Amino acid sequence: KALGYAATSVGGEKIAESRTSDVMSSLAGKIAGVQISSTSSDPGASNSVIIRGVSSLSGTNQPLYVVDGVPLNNSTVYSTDGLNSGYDFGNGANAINPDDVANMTILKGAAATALYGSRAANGVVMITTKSGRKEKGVGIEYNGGVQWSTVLRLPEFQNEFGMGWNGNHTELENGSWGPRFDGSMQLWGNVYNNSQKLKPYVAMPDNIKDFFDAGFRYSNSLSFNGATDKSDYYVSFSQISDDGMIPTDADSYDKYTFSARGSHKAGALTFSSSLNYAYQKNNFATTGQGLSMLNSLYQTPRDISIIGLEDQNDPFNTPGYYYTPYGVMNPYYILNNYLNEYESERFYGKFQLDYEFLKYFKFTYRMGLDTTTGQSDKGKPNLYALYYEGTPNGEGQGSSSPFSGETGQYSEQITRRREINQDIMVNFNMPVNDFNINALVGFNGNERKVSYQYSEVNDLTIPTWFNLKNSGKTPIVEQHMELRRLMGVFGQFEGSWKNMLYLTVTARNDWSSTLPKENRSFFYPGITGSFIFSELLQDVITFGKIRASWGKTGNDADVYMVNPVYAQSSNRIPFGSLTFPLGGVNAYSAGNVLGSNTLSPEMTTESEVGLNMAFFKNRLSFDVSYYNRNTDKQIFSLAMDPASGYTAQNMNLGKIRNRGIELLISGTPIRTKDFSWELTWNFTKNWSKVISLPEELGGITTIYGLNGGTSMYAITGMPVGVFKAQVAERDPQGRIVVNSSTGLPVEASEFGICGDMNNKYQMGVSTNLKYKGISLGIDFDIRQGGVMYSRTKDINYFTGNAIQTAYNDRNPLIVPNSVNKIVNGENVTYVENTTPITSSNIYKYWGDGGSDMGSCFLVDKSYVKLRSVVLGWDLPKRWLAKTPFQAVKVSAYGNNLFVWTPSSNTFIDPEMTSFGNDLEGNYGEYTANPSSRRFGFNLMVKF
Amino acid sequence: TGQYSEQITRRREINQDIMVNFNMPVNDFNINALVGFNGNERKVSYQYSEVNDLTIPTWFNLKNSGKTPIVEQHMELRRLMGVFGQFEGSWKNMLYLTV
Amino acid sequence: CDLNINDDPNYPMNDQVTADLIFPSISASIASAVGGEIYNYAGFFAQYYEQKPESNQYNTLCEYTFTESSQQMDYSYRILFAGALEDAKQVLEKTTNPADRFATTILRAYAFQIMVDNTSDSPYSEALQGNANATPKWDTGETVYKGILGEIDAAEAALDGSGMDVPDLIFNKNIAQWKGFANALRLRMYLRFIDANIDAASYTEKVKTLVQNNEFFTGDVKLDCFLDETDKRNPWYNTNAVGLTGNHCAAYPLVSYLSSTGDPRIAYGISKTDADGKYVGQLPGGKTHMQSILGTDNWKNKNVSAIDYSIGATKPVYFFTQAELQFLIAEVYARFHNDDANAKSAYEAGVTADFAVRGFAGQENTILEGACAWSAASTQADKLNLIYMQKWVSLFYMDHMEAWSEIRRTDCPKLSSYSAAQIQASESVYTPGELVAPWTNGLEAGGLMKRMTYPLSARQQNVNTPAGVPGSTPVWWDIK
Amino acid sequence: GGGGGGGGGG
Amino acid sequence: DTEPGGTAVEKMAGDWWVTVNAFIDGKEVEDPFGAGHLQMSTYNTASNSETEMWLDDLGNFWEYKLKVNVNYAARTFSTTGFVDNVTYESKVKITDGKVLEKAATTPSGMPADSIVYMVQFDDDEDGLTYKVSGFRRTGFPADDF
Ligand SMILES: [Mg+2]
Ligand code: NA
Ligand code: NA
Ligand code: NA
Repeated sequence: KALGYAATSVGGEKIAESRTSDVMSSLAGKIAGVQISSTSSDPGASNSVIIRGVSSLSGTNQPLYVVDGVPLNNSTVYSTDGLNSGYDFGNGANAINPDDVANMTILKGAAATALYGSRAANGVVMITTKSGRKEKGVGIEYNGGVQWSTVLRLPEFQNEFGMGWNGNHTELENGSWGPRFDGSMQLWGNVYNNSQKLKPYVAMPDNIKDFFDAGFRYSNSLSFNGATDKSDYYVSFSQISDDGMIPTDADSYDKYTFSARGSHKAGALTFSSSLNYAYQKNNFATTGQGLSMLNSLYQTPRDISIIGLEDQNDPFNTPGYYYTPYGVMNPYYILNNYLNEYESERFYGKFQLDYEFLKYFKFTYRMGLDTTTGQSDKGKPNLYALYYEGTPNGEGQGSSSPFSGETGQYSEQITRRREINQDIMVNFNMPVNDFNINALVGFNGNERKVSYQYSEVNDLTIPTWFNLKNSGKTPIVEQHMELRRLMGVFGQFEGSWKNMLYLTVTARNDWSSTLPKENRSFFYPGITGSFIFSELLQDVITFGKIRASWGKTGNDADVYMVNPVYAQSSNRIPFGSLTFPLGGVNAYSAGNVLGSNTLSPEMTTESEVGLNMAFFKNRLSFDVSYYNRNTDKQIFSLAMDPASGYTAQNMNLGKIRNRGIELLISGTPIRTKDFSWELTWNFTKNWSKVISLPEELGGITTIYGLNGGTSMYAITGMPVGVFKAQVAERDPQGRIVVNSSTGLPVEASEFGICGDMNNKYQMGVSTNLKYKGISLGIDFDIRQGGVMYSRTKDINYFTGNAIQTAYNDRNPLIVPNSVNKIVNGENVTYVENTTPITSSNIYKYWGDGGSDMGSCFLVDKSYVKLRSVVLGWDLPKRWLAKTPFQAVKVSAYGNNLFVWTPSSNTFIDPEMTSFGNDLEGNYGEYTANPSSRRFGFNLMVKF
Repeated sequence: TGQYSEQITRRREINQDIMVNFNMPVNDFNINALVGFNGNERKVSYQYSEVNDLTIPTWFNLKNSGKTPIVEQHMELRRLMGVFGQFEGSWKNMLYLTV
Repeated sequence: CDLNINDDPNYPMNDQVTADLIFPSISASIASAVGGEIYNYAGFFAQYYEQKPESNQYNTLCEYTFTESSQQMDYSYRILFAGALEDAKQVLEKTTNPADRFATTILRAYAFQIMVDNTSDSPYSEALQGNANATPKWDTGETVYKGILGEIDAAEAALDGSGMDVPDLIFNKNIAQWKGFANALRLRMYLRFIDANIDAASYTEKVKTLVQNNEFFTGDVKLDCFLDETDKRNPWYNTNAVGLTGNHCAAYPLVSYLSSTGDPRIAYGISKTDADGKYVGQLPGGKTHMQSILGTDNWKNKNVSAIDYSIGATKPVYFFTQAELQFLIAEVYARFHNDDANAKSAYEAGVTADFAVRGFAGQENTILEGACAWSAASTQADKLNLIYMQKWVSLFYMDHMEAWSEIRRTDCPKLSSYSAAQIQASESVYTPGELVAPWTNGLEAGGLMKRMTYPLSARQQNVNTPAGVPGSTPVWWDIK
Repeated sequence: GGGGGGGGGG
Repeated sequence: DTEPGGTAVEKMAGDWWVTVNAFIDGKEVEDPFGAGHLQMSTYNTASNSETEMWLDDLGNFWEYKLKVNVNYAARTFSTTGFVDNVTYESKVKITDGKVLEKAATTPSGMPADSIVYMVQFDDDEDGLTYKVSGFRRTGFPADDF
């Protein structure tokens, strides 16, 4: 391979063997320098693919997917408020049908990108779809599968105390800070009709594990295939329907695809065309801190039965009389009476005209279209009008009821995306002597557009009905559109010498819409070398290859980042907004992000060198790459002192750097005609470092964070993703300071840097057995390093449910290194502490994070996982023969089967987020639904 | 006093035919039969939003107005299933009878 | 593939956006803060309300356990400075009309005056510059007051007679009302110079001159403007009654004073207790202690009178209640004019005005004859204590950010020398009406709150931001 | 510029 | 299974509902001072030793608070002589003190942990030795006084 940077090719068979709805999730831990995480285990969700770390401080770091080989739309659809209404609906590449994948090839370097443009800076996932035959006999391949999912990891709970606060008993608590379990009959919950439920005060450990069912999902695939000496035709249809382990149909994903791809050669001239249609309907059991389903589930005392709260003829479960009023509702109700739906119709495809002429030349024209409509319909009942008066939840809770002012809301949004891409190329390929010159010169044109229409309606008249006319109060209406365009010209020169020295030289030049008129043009060259020794007695070294490449790759800004705009006047206030018009007056404000027509194109320089060797007839094999990736002058909306009149300014950041080692090992310790055993060990170690952010705006900028709480940044001397949290004060050396009177730790002056987001190293191992027609595959995914915010740990600490909180058998205690600080004027003196945290105040010692305080809730990102297990029995051809089958392969598999995590983490599967599949998702998990354990069957029938 | 409005319509029909055909000559006759099943689903929907009395007199945009906006929403969905059959008779390419 | 398309099409062309389109924003943005979260915390510092037993949220405020990083006023520093004051600056380089510049400049002076009374330092002379100074020096308080009081003075002098061409959701283009606002701003600021003992000669005669001309505003200076729908409500009601659940309950000082004076306004904003039907404040910072001392089922929400949000959905944002304007005038009479009969008039004038606004017109007597009559005030310092304690009631549920400044200047209500736990023990040592230092107090130096933190977003971005100081550092005009 | 959580009841 | 943890002396700390008798003339005298059930606390020291614990009457009897010595394995605690009182400058002497697991019974009728210790005060002008003995607070209000 003349390629002089790292890359990896995966066969369609390995992609679809894992039988995932999705093309990338099965490659989760199997490819070095390609970090593949799923945002959650909700059906239909996004998937994250970052290669050689985050280069783009905000907020685009997926690789350019490229199907045939047309750029594919990879946009993502998730909630702009992960704190209160969190939901994730899809990734662009979730549409591609894994049974139509023939070869994936993940380009990783940013040095030879002229063919695939600027978006390649983040890697390219070159996909190439199946085609023609001939083959015995008629062309049909049928795949139909069936899988279940099961909850994988719930937080480790405690079963020593029950419902209560301050340590005392309580009938209505949303938490477990009560007396020790007696077994003694006690009351709980509200009083209805002068009666009340009375039950043994005993723990129930399974009471959450029991809430969940087993998600089910059925899959059906069909393909039709054939060919001649001048043509080929593939026609395919995939179908999926998923109903996850959360109860009800609230966790739904339906996927349908239909694709027709065909080629024909007469000439000289070849013409082919791919056309595809993709449907999906999602329903997301929303997460958040409000009346959502999970946050309502964790806030459950350890003695309360959750599967008993479902029946709604037991008046104690109807919204009015549910056992707790503390910002929480019956989960079964939230899933049954709320709406969060997403539907999508997509059309994308390509046309390609290849015409060979004059012995050595080839003309190729390629146009791609990818256009989408999607429609969200979220809504929630008028909880107030239906349940406030009368119920103790209710009038009885005054200003503080869960139903105020939950007066009902319904919105609807229709989103339209369209991008057309044009490639016009003329290749050249002649051999002279032992040399071989191939050159390629082309033109690329690209236009991308997105727009959406939104209407929302509040305070619903008929409480249940979700319709843009069931309201007496003014509707809210929003409308947006974006348009970018890019033209470019590129040449790629391939040198060669007798199949031994390959040299490549690419150069591209783009003119982008998103950069200031006066500075639209940026040029980036690239040089690649490849040296096979090997070609220089021993049948011991199958293959050897040494690689080097130095290249650049520019980028442009996001849209509309040059001119200052005036917006319609609105002000953000905590948990609200005060938006114009009022009253009868409309008004505009000066936009809070200063624009800049002094910008210059972004530039990524890479230096990469690698080595590849194979031994003993491809029975021991290893590939190693080292990379040094810089990314300078990235356009970013850098933070700024608001007193300047603006809240941020668009300017050119400094270098974001990723260096690291990408290494793959693979050997076949056994081989016969009847049994093979392969091993594989891949290892990735990356070093991420923000090198500088413009000095004059201070040093740092926020990437995501709570107001006065744990927030992740991008600081000048540090990695991408340095957290800060409230750490506890400590004296001149020791020495937790606590309050003289409560006993509780004492916040320090500043927050404290508490880790970055990055795994220190990631690696994966894999084994593959074959015995006659039997296959067995196992894969493990190892990541260690880094850290993430976890509201899962946060709410199980606040609630007193998490195992860690039975710390001192919940007897009064003195923080074991505590010290009071004695300040008089400016005299500072430290004294052994003598004040305990009392029983009544144990709840607060944990509620705020223990002696760690806030920072307690940055969880050790690290995990080890049993990624997948795939057993496959290829029936032997003699078996069938009296049947119309050309092949049968029964298959049984499991995914995300088991997670291991380091002691301090007994809360989550770290592979979670409530903030999307890119950079900001690294901030953490905001009570995302639990991850799940998937397993099932799949039958293949070739005709 | 100015007005701007915008409507996005969405239509979608699915038709399904499942047939079987029979074509056998006997002596000089010819018998062609056809038995089948039809399935049809037709749906339409729109989201309309209008805005009156424009603040910046020229710019057309749902955020450009100091007065309440208007909002309309709609959807119809019909479905149909039928079973059918067509008989085609023939005599030495001279008589052609159909039922 | 045309490329000249980078003009954002979700926003109007910039040449089409003029003053009358920008100007309404200032009023509202300024009111997003002074009436919103600023008011919210200031209501604790001046001890009107406390944190409800059965909920957390404002724990760190009531208990003075917050740090600079708790960003307790970051949202508001962003609004006053990146909306309000830029939109001010935009209006000022867009209109040549004096009477609009006067209206803009006053509202400009108001923001600064709010920033100052919170962080006693504030960007000013270098702020509101673009990329040309992203890191402005934080001018000193005295500098800033002197500057804005000299912006108002300079803008007034340029009036010529034309009216306003601008949407005025505050005074509906009534110039004469704006000059009242401005003269009452002068009255407010002059009085602080005096009691900070700075240039106090001039500002005493300047105030003597101000009240003599009585050229103030009528009515209240408000944004009457909010509907009870969405995105349109009173900032405080939006935040604390829709976004959150009910976190507020009444404080021990406000409920004592009102219940000791027989005041009928105790029923405006406060509710009787869900349990015994009596009015019950909570001791500052006392949420957790009361829960340890009494039972757990004995200090729930139902044992302390909650704050009533009923009245707040459309309740306006006040910048200068008339009741306060009378309560400043009476003070200037009783201590810089020696004119007990005018001070009595203004003092009665205030209480009269407040009793109107709360829907209790015609009950002004109940306190103007009993307990709080002006005759019972023997000492020409007792009189002050009657003016001052009633400006404090005047501002309950009207302009809390002010009440806290007026507590700091006049130092009335007096701080009670008894501790929270002492008062809870033997309630008879409590002179009703006095502020109680918080029970859980995170100020090393104890005492009451005296200033907000600097804004964390200025910390991170502006290297010239003064370094932090405890909550207990006083503000440049608080000198006791 | 950030985002607010809320505490719970108890 | 995750071990929650604990202070070095955890099993002997807690809140308690105790009654104070007195040995007067060789015969024990049930509650002389007419005290009723009082609340008191025992909790670990800042040094987190498994050899000393604090003993705190919370001001409901004599107003005392001193570090006792602690034999964790035996569940006993005792002073060596009179030790500095920290509440108000006095001296106290704790003797034959024990913490007996689930040996007691609550007002509701459930088991709980008995505590028993003998105590003397350097300014008890009667020179009396008192017998404090109670049980660990449940948290149920019915088990309160
Ligand atoms: Mg602005
Ligand atoms: Na489900
Ligand atoms: Na334990
Ligand atoms: Na003062």
